[PDB]
Amino acid sequence: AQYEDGKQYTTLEKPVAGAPQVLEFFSFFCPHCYQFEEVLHISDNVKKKLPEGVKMTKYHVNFMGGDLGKDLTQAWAVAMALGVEDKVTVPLFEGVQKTQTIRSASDIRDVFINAGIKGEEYDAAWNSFVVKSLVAQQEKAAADVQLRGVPAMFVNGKYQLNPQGMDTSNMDVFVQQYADTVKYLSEK
Repeated sequence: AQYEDGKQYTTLEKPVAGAPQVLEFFSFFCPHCYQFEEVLHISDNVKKKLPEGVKMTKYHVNFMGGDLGKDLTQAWAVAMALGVEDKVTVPLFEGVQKTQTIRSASDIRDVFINAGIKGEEYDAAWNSFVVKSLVAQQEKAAADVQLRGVPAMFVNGKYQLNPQGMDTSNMDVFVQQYADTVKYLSEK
């Protein structure tokens, strides 16, 4: 066929029940994740092609960057709780990978302050049980699918995107193939 298990996607031999429809995993330490977000704009182009009624979820992972990696998962939980993903994603990637000015939890915090979230509000969120369970969710979703690498995308808790099986000569064409595959899997 045109879409083949083992070529643009793989099937999970152990499917995850009740999983989010479209589930993306990343790390602010992850070089391809930086590309996916800032250069390719994957999450965005996927969204623009998903059918109506399909929600998109994106989670941070702990297994890169040791202690700071975990802080970043907690900070991403804060971002999700406050609804400010679209304001901190770029400065966090650049702070970790471009300028390398993020070296501690306090530097992560500075990014939110500079994006205009109030200190009082950030610290309250950071320390909240709602953020605690949002961290738990991120961890559980990664745990449910054996996650050892990022970027990664899962559809319907049963299919996993396989970008290695796609032409990268042209970045625009790569992205559309990626997005179209997600749509196909979505409709499966």
